[PDB]
Amino acid sequence: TATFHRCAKDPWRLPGTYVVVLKEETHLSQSERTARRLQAQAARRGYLTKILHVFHGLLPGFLVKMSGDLLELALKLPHVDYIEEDSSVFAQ
Amino acid sequence: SIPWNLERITPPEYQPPDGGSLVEVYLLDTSIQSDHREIEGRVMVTDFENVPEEDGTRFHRQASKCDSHGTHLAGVVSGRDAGVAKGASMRSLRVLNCQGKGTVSGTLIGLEFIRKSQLVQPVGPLVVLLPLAGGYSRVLNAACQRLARAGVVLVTAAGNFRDDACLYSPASAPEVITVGATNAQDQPVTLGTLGTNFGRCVDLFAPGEDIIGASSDCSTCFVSQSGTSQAAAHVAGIAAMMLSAEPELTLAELRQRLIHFSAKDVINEAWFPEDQRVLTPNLVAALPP
Repeated sequence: TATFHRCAKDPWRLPGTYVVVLKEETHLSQSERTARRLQAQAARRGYLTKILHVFHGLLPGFLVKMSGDLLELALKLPHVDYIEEDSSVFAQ
Repeated sequence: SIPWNLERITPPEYQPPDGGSLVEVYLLDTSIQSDHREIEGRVMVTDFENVPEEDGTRFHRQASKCDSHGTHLAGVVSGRDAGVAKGASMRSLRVLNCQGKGTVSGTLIGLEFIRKSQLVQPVGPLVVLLPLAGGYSRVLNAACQRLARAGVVLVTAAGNFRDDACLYSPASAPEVITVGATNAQDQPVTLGTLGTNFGRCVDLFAPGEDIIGASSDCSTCFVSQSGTSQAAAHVAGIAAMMLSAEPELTLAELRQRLIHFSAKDVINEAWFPEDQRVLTPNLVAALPP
């Protein structure tokens, strides 16, 4: 049931960077291992990935710079709740 | 004798001299001119910065321009002369670049930094001001909902798109206090061809047109600004004052106090689209007596 989401305002999308959100009680050690498993699976398919940040405290997960071609693979990772493409915010 | 907005939030000169002193207000915004006389010593600049690169290869990063938005908002909250809660301490995080643009990921990392900071060195009640908006974001809404559930009060701008606030984030997060903007005639603010957002995701309105506040052009300069960011900053200041007077308030109780003390039925609902009139709260924020 892991799903993908991207901004409905197409000019505000920031393709190429994704927030992988894990299930509520996922521990930091499990988030780090899931990020490393994504990098390894992506490399077996010939893709580079960069883990920009690993989240813990409010939402477990990580921020990854990678091709969106890897999204079907990433949604099958352990603990994944959903994946969102990064997008812009503006001063009001 | 007094800025219109400070008179408007006073129940019928600006009196409270050290309001909101038990509360810490976190500001996720542009860089700030921390030595401006209006906010010097009141705002502590954290080491946090997560911003996208400016658009245009020949951008000039002038400090007066880069710091404009954040400096004015810090002044509205706690400014020496023109602030709402003159005793509230502020902590600033930089998530908007010189053009006022940020990312949902940078905002998420910033919200995490606030929670980590609190766990390491707890102080009194916290109020987080998010004077920013993007499209509806499941992840940004979830992060705000989790920080609110952890006991932190979040206040955000409704957005300046003359549209339903439910289509934007963090405006659409129900656990966040979402603030629209009204003017000196208590009417919704027009901003060019757009203006304040409205609808069921807005909790209340607050002064947001021609708001005097600190200008980053010089250390003693003041300038008027308009927008839902300024309206949200008024509610962050009012919340800091209510929480400092009654520190045991839960988020639900605080929301009830904001509604109870607001001026009611002063907005002409004809400005909003027909179907949004019954869904938009006709409330303009005010301090308790």
